[PDB]
Amino acid sequence: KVFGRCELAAAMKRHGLDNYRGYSLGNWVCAAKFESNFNTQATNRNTDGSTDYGILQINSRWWCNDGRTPGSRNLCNIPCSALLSSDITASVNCAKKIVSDGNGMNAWVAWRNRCKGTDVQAWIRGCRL
Ligand SMILES: [Cl-]
Ligand SMILES: [Cl-]
Ligand code: NA
Repeated sequence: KVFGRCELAAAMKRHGLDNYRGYSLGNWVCAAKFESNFNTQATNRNTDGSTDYGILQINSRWWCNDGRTPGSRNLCNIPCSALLSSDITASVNCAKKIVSDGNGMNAWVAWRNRCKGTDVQAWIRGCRL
């Protein structure tokens, strides 16, 4: 599913991401925009053989099992395919674990390089929330 901007903001808010660990909703929308272009089905393979999955590009070395990342962990206890669903629940629940792991949203490279320090409230402007 490719979400619209305000549709994704509303879904993220319903699932408790607004101000989660102190990160306002626009941070999460901005991260999704630049990680996946709001597409739940996005995948990207990394040099180390891991793959990033879904709207928040969650990585198989640590967070989910894809059967093809040797020596990896599955700290979200899910198959990586669950992160591609039109229902964002599994991605949000896993992202809550990631953002709690010590480095905050810096775990998402696109957030660090393209959202951090910018006017992220712009990403929720005009939305009925
Ligand atoms: Cl957009
Ligand atoms: Cl933080
Ligand atoms: Na894994």
